[PDB]
Amino acid sequence: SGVMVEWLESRSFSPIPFPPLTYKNDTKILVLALEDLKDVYASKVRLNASEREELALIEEAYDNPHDTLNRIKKYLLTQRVFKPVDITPVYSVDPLEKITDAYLDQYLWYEADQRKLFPNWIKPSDSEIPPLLVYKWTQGINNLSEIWDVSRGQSAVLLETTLGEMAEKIDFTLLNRLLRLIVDPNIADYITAKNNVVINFKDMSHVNKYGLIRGLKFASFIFQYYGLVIDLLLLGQERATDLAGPANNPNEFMQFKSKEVEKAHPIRLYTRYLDRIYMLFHFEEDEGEELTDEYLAENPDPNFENSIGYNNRKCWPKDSRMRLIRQDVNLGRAVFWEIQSRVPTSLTSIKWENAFVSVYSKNNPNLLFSMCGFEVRILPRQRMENDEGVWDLVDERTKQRTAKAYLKVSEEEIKKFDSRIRGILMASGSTTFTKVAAKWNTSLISLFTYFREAIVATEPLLDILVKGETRIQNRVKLGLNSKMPTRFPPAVFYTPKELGGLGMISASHILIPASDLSWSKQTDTGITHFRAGMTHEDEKLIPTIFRYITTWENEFLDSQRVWAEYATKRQEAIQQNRRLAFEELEGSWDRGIPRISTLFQRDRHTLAYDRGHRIRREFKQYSLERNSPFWWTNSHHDGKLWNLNAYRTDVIQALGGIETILEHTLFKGTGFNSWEGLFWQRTGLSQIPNRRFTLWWSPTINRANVYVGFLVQLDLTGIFLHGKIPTLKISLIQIFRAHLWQKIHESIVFDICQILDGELDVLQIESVTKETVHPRKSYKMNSSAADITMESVHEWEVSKPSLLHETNDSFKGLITNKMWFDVQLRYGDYDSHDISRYVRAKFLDYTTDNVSMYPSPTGVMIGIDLAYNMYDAYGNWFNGLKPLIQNSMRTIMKANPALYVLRERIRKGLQIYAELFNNDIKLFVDDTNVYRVTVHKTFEGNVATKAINGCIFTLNPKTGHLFLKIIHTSVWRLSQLAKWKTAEEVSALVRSLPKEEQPKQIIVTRKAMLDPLEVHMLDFPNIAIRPTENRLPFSAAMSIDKLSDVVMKATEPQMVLFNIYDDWLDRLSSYTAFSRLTLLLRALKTNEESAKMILLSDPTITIKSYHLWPSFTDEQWITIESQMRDLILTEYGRKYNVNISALTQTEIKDIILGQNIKAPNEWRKSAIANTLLYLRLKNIYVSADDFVEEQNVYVLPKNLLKKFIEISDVKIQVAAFIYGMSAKDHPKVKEIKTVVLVPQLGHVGSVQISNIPDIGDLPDTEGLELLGWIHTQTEELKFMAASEVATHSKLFADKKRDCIDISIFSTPGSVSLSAYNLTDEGYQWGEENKDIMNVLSEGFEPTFSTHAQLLLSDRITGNFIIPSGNVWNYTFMGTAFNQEGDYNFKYGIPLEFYNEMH
Amino acid sequence: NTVPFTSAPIEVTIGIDQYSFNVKENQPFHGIKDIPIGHVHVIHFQHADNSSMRYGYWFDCRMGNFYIQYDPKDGLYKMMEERDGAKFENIVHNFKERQMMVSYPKIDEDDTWYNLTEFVQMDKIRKIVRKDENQFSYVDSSMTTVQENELLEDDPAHSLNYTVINFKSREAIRPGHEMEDFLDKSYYLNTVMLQGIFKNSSNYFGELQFAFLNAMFFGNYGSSLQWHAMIELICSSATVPKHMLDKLDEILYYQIKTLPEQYSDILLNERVWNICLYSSFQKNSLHNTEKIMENKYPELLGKDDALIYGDDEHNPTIVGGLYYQRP
Repeated sequence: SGVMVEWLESRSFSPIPFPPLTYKNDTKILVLALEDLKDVYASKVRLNASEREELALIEEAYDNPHDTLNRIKKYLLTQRVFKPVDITPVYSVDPLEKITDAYLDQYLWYEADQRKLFPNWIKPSDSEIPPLLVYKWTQGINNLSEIWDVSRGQSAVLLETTLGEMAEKIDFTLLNRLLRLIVDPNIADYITAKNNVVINFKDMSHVNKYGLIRGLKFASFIFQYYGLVIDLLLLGQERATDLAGPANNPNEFMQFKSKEVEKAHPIRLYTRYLDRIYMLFHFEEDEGEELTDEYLAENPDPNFENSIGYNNRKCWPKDSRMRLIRQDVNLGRAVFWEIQSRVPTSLTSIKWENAFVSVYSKNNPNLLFSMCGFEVRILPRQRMENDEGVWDLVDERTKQRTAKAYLKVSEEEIKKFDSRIRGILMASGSTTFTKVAAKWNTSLISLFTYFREAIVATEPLLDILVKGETRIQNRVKLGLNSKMPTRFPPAVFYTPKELGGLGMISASHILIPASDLSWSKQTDTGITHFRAGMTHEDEKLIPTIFRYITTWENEFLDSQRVWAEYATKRQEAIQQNRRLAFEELEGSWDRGIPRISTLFQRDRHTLAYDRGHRIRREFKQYSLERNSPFWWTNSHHDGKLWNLNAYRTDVIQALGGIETILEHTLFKGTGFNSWEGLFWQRTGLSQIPNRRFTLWWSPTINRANVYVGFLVQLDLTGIFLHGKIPTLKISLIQIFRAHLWQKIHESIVFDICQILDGELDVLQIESVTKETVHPRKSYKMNSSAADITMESVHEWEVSKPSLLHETNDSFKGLITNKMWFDVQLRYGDYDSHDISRYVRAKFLDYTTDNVSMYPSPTGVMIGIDLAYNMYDAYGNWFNGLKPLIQNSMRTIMKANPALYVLRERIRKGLQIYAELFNNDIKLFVDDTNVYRVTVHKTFEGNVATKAINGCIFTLNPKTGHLFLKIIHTSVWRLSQLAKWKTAEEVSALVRSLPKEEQPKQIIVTRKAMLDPLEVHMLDFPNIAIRPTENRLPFSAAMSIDKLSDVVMKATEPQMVLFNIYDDWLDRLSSYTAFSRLTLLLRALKTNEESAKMILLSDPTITIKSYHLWPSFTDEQWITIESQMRDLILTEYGRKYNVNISALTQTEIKDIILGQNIKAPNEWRKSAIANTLLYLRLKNIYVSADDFVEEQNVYVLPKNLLKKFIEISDVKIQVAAFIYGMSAKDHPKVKEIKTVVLVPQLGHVGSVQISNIPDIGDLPDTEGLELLGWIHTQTEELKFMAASEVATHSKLFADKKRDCIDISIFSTPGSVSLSAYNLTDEGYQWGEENKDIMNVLSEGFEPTFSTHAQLLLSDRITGNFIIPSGNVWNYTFMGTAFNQEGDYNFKYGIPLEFYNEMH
Repeated sequence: NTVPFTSAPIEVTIGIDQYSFNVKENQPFHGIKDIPIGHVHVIHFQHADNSSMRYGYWFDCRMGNFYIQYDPKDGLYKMMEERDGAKFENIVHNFKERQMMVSYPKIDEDDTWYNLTEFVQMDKIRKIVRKDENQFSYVDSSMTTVQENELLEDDPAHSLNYTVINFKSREAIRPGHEMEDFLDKSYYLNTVMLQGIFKNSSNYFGELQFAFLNAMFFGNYGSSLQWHAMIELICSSATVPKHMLDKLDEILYYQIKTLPEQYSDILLNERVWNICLYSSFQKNSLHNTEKIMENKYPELLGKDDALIYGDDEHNPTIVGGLYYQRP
């Protein structure tokens, strides 16, 4: 109890206060707490009621932060009785209670961290992920002075044991006294009170009289603080103080202040993770022998048995595990017996059974320990008298390797992994194949990302991986067929999900057979094939996870490098009065631990306040039923620590690429030629149901190579079934329903006959006879007959037989009066789908067939593979027949209506621009701007919206017309009602056109329009409604002022119609006209402002009342067009950081692979650019902070800001003065009644500003209290820049001092405000400094500014006084300007920066 | 009552109502007896061969004496009616008397087949499946529906004449009520379908139940479609007769309960089930069905694995705004 008091006194510890009413960080602490709480629900889609209820409660809290804090502190202050806690060990605590608990947890950890309550040796720590801790600890041992020497008979000892039942035996009166030392006692009382509650195991309800409930959100804090008591008992006050270092200046983990104190004590090193203590002792020979004797006294070993029951590390070979020399063994127990004695059985239970003591000595060259699931063996380089998972331990003094650390995965963690896997197979179902593979992948990745190089060295874990992978595959195979396959194509398992594969990741030797690498393509010219050829093993191998994860050592070495680099870069930026820029570090973005990327994330500022986050995450196991396997890293704090995207690419390549992979699937049967990816909370965690998966892969699964001995033919079809594969037979029965097989055959035969009738004269055909054939003939797969018989004006001279695309058949040898056609259908598999080889074999077999009766010897057999959508023909040919059939077959395959049905049916089973300028009159409909709003997010968040006019944008792409219907505001479950209104209007337009002009297609930019518009267009069956893939920038139509103006003014519903093209068709073709138009529009989307500079920038070349665009020349058009053309991509370069690359266009695709970096005076253009600065008003961000009645909010009114930015500039700062008089009955409240434009000098960095204005003459100047100045800037910062500060002294240090700085940030599209309250120390510093032009200057410090409450209203208007002269801007008249002038004033209208005179 | 089998030529799995059993090749199986008289029944076949579709016969014992006989020419078992009672009345007892005939069981606690067929009527069946010569109805896995055939002779008896349901059609949508009728399907349900076609709730339910059973037993595409459509229609209607609503949850519950696991991803329609259960007007009226579905088919409904690797249409378009925030 008092070991803690002496320690806290020695540390001069400052107890944590009850959270103040105006606690600085309250809103941050609260949001972190609540975000933790929400996170459980982030993944899941449908929440049941308790989940659904709890979320409602969080959102309330978050919605009213101020009231919650009140709400919360009341409980901490007063609430000492609490609801029961359910357990299952996982504990469920009442949700309303949790919020207070979580707030409490975040507040304590932040405050304790600030106050250095927990010494460097306590772990887990926010400083490092566990594998990095294990690295640090092994290095730290390496660097102890003279540690590995054994010249003089010295020993080193590493004791590792558990503090048994530490949590379970906590006593509450003790705990309360203990908490009171470090915290407010209203808080100490809540915490212990909160542990004393009823625990409901489902039936029993029992009271928790003692012991810590690890489910409580702040239990982690108790546990570590209570641990510290035990650390102190183990270490004693002095050694603890040596390790920790002085309170004013403390000691980094395992660092000492001087070599002398390091050697001052037997205990060189100490760490606790959390329940587990590690202690490293050094002994000289007597110090050891001496200690062994004291121990051997109380526990003498007459017969030398102390070796039996001495825990050892069995996972190392017998030579590399500790050698049981009697002396070393005895020393081990002695350190244990000494240590054990220092801790009361009340505080914990320490037992020999759960401890491992490793001794390094002249007889033991290996130091062993186990930490965070790694087993570690250190062998010093001297004693080296086995290449896997090795860390080189480098001596910091000598810069040389002095030892090696060897790693393995612990047996206990290998079993955990094996159980996870067995559990996947074990889990109940009925589980989809994809689900099983996902579970496997998660287990695998979880293991690999954590253990990394340790896995390679651990052979039993390697074997378990391999068994596991096989088991996973084998469950999929059993699901597919009761019978186990002879062979199974790895493609089905390892093909990624995007291509319909299970997406398994491999840790095995999986050989891809060469027979699985073949694919084919049908072209207009012919059928063409690929077969594999020669390769080295490992072109034949499914890629494995091993090589895709950087080793911990490499990560750590590289982290040391890059973080040192950043420090250096940080050094210099400061030296040049600059803030360090992202790009400067780009290319170290994804390196380091934490990642360098963490420095530039947005939430960076708030994450600063998240302390205890590593321990917090580890403790979720107690309060959440299902948790992440990545509990050991946090992406917010750490960044992303692995990237496996490469694996996906490499697997696809290893399997033969997209074309080879899809050959195994039914993809070709869809009729699609090209692949582009469209199978079907924001995100998709979607999984393929087995029915679809099995159909997709059927060609490769349902074949003779995979399954034998059970071949049958499916009734009413030519399909063969190679086994009882679940759901496949029905899938195919459905696809061929209504006798489709039979009908396809008949329909194709009919098409052939019709074409032949057209060619009677030209080919000398006397007659074409359609034979009538047995009903089931289409699917007799062993015999056939003629379908069409043909006859002859006179005679035909015919080739011996050759295939439909063989090219010099010669017709001499033969003659006959009669030709026939046989149409054969087949349904192929991966093993067989060579229609060419198939028709030849069939033709040759059947014509010499003594059961197939054909009329003549001459004939042609045509073959279609229904599964693969391929065709070919074989037989005798006469002049001009072959080209007819070729063209014919080519047309029938595309158009035939029966085949179309087969394809549609197949696509349903699977759950699956040049045109635009053709004759068909087609329309585009965009409704993006139909119902549109403006937004007023309060600091709090009941976020209203106001509805402003909108437009239906309907356009004829070919011909450029525009029917704009203005959706007046009157008209208004609202956004949905938008769709139905649009559909109604479009259908009404269409009714008005007569059928000549009615569109044959309407294209909707947005998918949600499809249903409303079909429904409204039922009366127009001939009009297709088609959605699109493209992203089309019509939404940007309201960046066109003529348009925006008509809608916005508009006072009623109207149809106003234009020609967006503007006569370009005059010269230009429609295709192109679009292309400009798209260009014009995408740009505006990108920068409303950058774009419009390009068209008001040369006023003389100008726009007639008729058109929406300047009346440009054609070249400059070619120039204007030229500039934008890059810009789309710049926005691409800037946002994605890609400089230049292959010329692939960007209308439809966001991104693709790099990353090579290949290949090695009337301006007064401004006065334009400042024309367009009202744009920047569309979005205002006012910086905000928690209200206080005592600290007070200033208010600004609209017009004042409206002009101010109106008269502002785009690059150069501008400033003024604000006059405020408190509202009556509102002493706290302040209004910005007047702004005073004053003569000034402005710089991008800085400004020179005239002195406080005398309002004294100018009228009505009366009753007004100055509050301050307000200024613009082009760099956002969170603080007043050095220049701002300099200008703050300069006019407030006296007399008033107090007046605020309002800084405005102008960046295209938005304006961002902030107000700061200057400190005196600021006040002093500037007064030291004049003529500042930089944001950062030596001695400049941000702390000086404080926040002052700010607001913004429509509710008022203010008055502006200009200088009596009317001149305020002296940038171009620097010499005229005197900063110390006396100047007079008048009520007036201000003037823009670039008013003509300035 | 009894259904004799003249022989069992080929190895086949035989189902009657919710029960199934196998017969080996030329095992002496001469039929089923002690069939409860009250119900429509179905007897269905799948050959162990695997060449065959699922096929079967719906019948009513009261309308005739029915027997099964294998047809080698066709290669399947066929139902037939023995017009002469004495001759038929003769065949059993040689088979009952010589045993060789298996007994339909005596009912489980749940009274299951009745719950599945409570509204199904054979005379309605016979108008859906039109083969006027016979008193029993043959259905198999491949049969399309009249709706599908129209929206594209074959034997008209090989088409299922279910009532045509199409949610974007003139019949469903009144001109001048396009949005209203599409978002709330009550007009289509109540006026067009219940008042106009079925005439009764019981008729609507009967078709729905028949469609489900054909979907389950035969894995018939059109049937599954119809079943789901008939469910969707009710759930997507804001106004439904109260007695129908009460009834529906029970109807669906038994169907889902009786569904064996293997036929689930074949039958069930992800979209429709998630709509009806979680966003439809009548979602609350399906308490029991929701519970069983969540238990039997959680994956279909979204119940729970990590990211390995590493819109706004339903919101207004934002012109511009006023925002209070940190940075």
